[PDB]
Amino acid sequence: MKIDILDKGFVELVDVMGNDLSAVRAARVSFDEERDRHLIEYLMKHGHETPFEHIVFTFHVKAPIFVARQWFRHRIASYNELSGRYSKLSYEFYIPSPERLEGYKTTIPPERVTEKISEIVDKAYRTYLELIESGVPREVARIVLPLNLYTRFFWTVNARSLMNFLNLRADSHAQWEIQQYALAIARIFKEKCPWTFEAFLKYAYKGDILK
Amino acid sequence: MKIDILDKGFVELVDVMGNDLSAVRAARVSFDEERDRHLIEYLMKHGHETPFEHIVFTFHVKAPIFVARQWFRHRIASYNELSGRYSKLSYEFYIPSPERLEGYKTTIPPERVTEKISEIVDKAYRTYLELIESGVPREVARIVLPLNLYTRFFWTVNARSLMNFLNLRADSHAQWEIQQYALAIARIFKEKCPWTFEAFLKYAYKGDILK
Amino acid sequence: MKIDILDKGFVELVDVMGNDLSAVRAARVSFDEERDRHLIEYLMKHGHETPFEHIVFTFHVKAPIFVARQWFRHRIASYNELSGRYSKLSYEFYIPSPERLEGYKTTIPPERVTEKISEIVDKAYRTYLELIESGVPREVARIVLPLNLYTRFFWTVNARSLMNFLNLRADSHAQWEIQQYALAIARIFKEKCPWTFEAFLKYAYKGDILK
Amino acid sequence: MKIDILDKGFVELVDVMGNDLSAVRAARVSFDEERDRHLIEYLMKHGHETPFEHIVFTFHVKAPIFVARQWFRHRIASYNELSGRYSKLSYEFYIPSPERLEGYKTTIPPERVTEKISEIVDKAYRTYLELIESGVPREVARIVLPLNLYTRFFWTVNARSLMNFLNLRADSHAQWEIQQYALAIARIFKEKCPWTFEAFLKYAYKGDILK
Ligand SMILES: Cc1cc2nc3c(=O)[nH]c(=O)nc-3n(C[C@H](O)[C@H](O)[C@H](O)COP(=O)(O)OP(=O)(O)OC[C@H]3O[C@@H](n4cnc5c(N)ncnc54)[C@H](O)[C@@H]3O)c2cc1C
Ligand SMILES: Cc1cc2nc3c(=O)[nH]c(=O)nc-3n(C[C@H](O)[C@H](O)[C@H](O)COP(=O)(O)OP(=O)(O)OC[C@H]3O[C@@H](n4cnc5c(N)ncnc54)[C@H](O)[C@@H]3O)c2cc1C
Ligand SMILES: Cc1cc2nc3c(=O)[nH]c(=O)nc-3n(C[C@H](O)[C@H](O)[C@H](O)COP(=O)(O)OP(=O)(O)OC[C@H]3O[C@@H](n4cnc5c(N)ncnc54)[C@H](O)[C@@H]3O)c2cc1C
Ligand SMILES: Cc1cc2nc3c(=O)[nH]c(=O)nc-3n(C[C@H](O)[C@H](O)[C@H](O)COP(=O)(O)OP(=O)(O)OC[C@H]3O[C@@H](n4cnc5c(N)ncnc54)[C@H](O)[C@@H]3O)c2cc1C
Ligand SMILES: O=c1ccn([C@H]2C[C@H](O)[C@@H](COP(=O)(O)O)O2)c(=O)[nH]1
Ligand SMILES: O=c1ccn([C@H]2C[C@H](O)[C@@H](COP(=O)(O)O)O2)c(=O)[nH]1
Ligand SMILES: O=c1ccn([C@H]2C[C@H](O)[C@@H](COP(=O)(O)O)O2)c(=O)[nH]1
Ligand SMILES: O=c1ccn([C@H]2C[C@H](O)[C@@H](COP(=O)(O)O)O2)c(=O)[nH]1
Ligand SMILES: [Cl-]
Ligand SMILES: [Cl-]
Ligand SMILES: [Cl-]
Ligand SMILES: [Cl-]
Repeated sequence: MKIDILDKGFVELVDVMGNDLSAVRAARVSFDEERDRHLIEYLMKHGHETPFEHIVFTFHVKAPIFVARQWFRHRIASYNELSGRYSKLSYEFYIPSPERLEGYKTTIPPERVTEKISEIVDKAYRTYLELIESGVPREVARIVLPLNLYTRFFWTVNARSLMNFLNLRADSHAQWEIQQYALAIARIFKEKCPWTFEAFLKYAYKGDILK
Repeated sequence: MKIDILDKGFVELVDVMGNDLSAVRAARVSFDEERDRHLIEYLMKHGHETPFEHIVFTFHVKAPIFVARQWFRHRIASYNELSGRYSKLSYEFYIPSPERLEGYKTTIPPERVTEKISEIVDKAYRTYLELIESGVPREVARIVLPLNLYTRFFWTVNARSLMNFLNLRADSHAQWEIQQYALAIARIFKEKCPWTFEAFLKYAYKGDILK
Repeated sequence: MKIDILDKGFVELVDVMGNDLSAVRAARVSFDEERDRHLIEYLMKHGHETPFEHIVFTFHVKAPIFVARQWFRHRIASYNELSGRYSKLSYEFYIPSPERLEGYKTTIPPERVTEKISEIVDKAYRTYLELIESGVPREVARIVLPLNLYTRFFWTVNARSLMNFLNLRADSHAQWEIQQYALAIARIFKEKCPWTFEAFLKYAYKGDILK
Repeated sequence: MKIDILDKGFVELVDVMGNDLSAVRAARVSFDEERDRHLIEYLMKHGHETPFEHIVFTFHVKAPIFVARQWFRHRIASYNELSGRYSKLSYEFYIPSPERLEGYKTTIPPERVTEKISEIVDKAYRTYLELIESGVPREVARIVLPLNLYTRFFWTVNARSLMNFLNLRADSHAQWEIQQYALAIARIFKEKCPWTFEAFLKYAYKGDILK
């Protein structure tokens, strides 16, 4: 499962351990489907969340740095990210669509906002490359690059921590850009753990986007 | 893979996510085997441990309470255990073999130590059952049961946290009983992640039992 | 602040870092009291919990093993506990009061339950000491001791993790014995962080005992 | 204690809980100085690290985003940071000194590298302000700002996690800029916990800068 996000981003599921029944078993310490689903709903409605820690996902995510900065605040998870110390960074930036400013009256046209953002990221990358090609170490040269630069990372997260992520990021209070990533994560979670996901939405989910 | 431990215990692998290449990919943020193995050795010799967090195991363990008490100190992991509040606990106790006291001069024969331990656990269980059958709540009745009572749990742990567990518990300083569990865990880890395990032993393992 | 719990237990505050204003500052990234209290209520009502991580407590707790087993499931915290490998364990056991069985019809008198529990713990300790004095290693001898043995530990926990503890343990679903410890912890928390505590009760606390 | 770092940064100690004796007590589960220091050295030389979790610091740090990105990878800690969604961000950027490129042959003079970096950050901030003043939401406008923008955060971290931070960041392999922050953190740690710090350097510290 891979899902395009923003202009150049994505979320892809790399691997998964377990399923709805992993939670039921772990909860039972196990050596019918009606009862297994009822147990899942029971755990979720009563706040017994530890059984869902036995379901684990790994994702590969391509996202702008400002999104990754928010995402990496989720400590109960594992990350490995592309390094600007160790590699030349690619010319790939998130440029908002003109629809991104719908709702806001602006004293310059939304298409001109879009062009101003493109212009400055182009000048910044041009400076970065000039510095690199003059022998400035990569780890110093990259400091001129803007926060809308794309980066990539692997994320390994269990279903309990993923539910926390969805409560906080699949929600109107989160920045729109990370909401879009959260909606993709939710779609994948629903596909792999349908009983857990539906019970989550019904009983435990705290946000206001997923339905 | 299931391995008998002590007189009545076991360790069984329930599920696993990933393999040696999960660490190599996560480390590379990947979209030959000589080079993949060399990278693993490189990460291990230099202390780059986060890539190993993307390999995850779930075990089902049957162990005495005093062993479980030590094991559950490992916080960077997930546990679900049989409850003495919620179920009648089974008459199953760890009785040391007479060889357990080899090295120690004792003023009573090692076989008589073994019998004294059996005798007291029998009296304790008899009291527990008397209390249960008189209508004492299970959660109170069980408090008379000794620390050598067997319990069971599911344990979900990533390879980095598992390496920490092995450093501390597959080692002469750990209590012999948990060492035996750690040796089983190591065998399973070696089988599922041979490059990681061998690199761990060569470069990072801090204990004094595994070879 | 020290508070007696059960027959022989206690909870004592050893140290604390910070206060209500630590959360306000951390939240503001700070270089009036009406507004500082309003901010605390705001964070709590909206689920902004990370600012409360900057308030930290250390407690010294004396509790029976079966209570400690439940308590030590709280992973987002730090523990150091008395060792039965490293010391001779003291003859101190939790003996329920006869009022502990109020609500339950029992086919033996509650005072006789109390005596049966005393009798078995006395026999168990007598066996433990016999084994110790015959040269059995402490770490083996102790396995005959029951779960109502008292132990002692230091617990270092931040206010966010403490609120989670109180949601789960200051609640009717938790075992009565640990509820009594949780009520003491809550009293200390209220004393040291009154604005945070009152805002917690009003907006975020999930249990059904604290008022 | 406050220490200037880089051109415009700082590290300041806001609060601390405990001292060397907190570790000794927690380790002993306590109800002379020669022996207390010997215990600290003992714990450190043998890898008994949990007692140091009972010493906790809070710092206020002003650092460029690229430094903060590395720092916030340390998950076993607590953070609260200034938000570009919620505030107008200040015109403050890290401009490397010309000495930062000592060792590297560059095909443009180090002073001209310094000017090129200043020039691009000035153009970027000018764009950011133009967008803000045209009614673009702050959370979108800020995406044009470079990684050398200064940010500020509160960091609450225990001494065990701080030792891990120092092993990794007070070391030649870490980026020079974060090394400078780590050296300041080490100075503060040494001042507040001299026995722990000296024992750390002697027995456990894995880096190659602190002496
Ligand atoms: C709309 C929005 C606005 C935000 N604005 C800001 C801001 O202005 N500044 C800012 O710095 N941050 C901000 N954040 C980030 C926020 O403070 C958290 O870092 C982020 O939401 C991750 O949440 P978490 O701690 O629950 O997740 P994780 O770190 O994954 O933790 C998961 C759970 O584990 C527990 N936990 C983990 N570590 C600890 C610990 N050390 N102590 C106690 N419990 C722990 C908690 O129960 C937590 O819910 C914002 C987040 C959102 C959604
Ligand atoms: C031989 C032996 C004797 C022992 N004797 C005693 C004893 O007498 N009393 C006693 O109480 N305990 C004792 N322990 C338990 C020991 O104190 C640890 O709780 C246990 O070894 C788990 O280790 P850990 O913290 O590394 O593992 P985990 O808790 O899984 O943590 C893994 C890693 O995460 C980090 N970590 C996790 N949480 C935190 C945190 N809050 N702060 C900082 N870093 C964190 C550390 O880097 C740690 O190594 C003993 C252990 C051994 C092996
Ligand atoms: C009434 C009651 C009955 C119980 N019955 C049982 C039982 O029968 N069997 C049993 O095994 N346990 C039982 N428990 C224990 C329970 O499963 C938890 O271990 C305990 O409540 C601690 O909760 P916690 O994980 O929220 O706390 P902590 O471990 O302190 O974690 C705090 C927060 O950090 C987050 N967190 C920490 N680590 C992880 C992680 N690895 N992944 C995801 N999120 C994490 C979560 O947001 C969590 O709320 C019972 C608890 C209660 C209160
Ligand atoms: C020179 C250098 C280069 C780096 N290059 C890269 C890079 O190119 N890409 C990149 O993504 N990162 C990079 N890092 C970051 C690195 O991968 C770590 O995220 C960072 O060093 C924090 O280390 P930590 O996990 O030990 O600390 P913390 O996250 O604070 O954890 C402390 C300890 O707790 C334990 N721990 C905490 N959480 C878990 C968990 N979920 N599972 C198992 N154990 C856990 C471990 O014992 C750990 O040592 C680099 C770091 C350094 C110093
Ligand atoms: O919605 C938000 C706002 C802030 N932050 C965290 C991420 C950064 O560490 C810091 C500042 O982020 P921005 O507000 O600048 O995105 O707070 C989030 O995680 N989510
Ligand atoms: O080798 C040991 C010794 C102690 N402990 C922890 C477990 C308990 O929380 C406490 C006391 O354990 P015993 O020494 O009684 O086993 O310290 C361990 O984890 N391993
Ligand atoms: O109310 C409970 C019930 C269980 N447990 C955890 C503690 C043990 O690890 C295991 C079994 O505990 P008992 O139900 O036997 O107390 O589950 C709790 O933390 N709280
Ligand atoms: O020395 C380093 C290199 C990388 N990273 C982490 C931080 C980011 O999440 C990611 C990329 O950082 P840079 O290499 O671009 O600084 O890896 C570090 O923590 N320290
Ligand atoms: Cl490119
Ligand atoms: Cl049986
Ligand atoms: Cl005594
Ligand atoms: Cl300004």
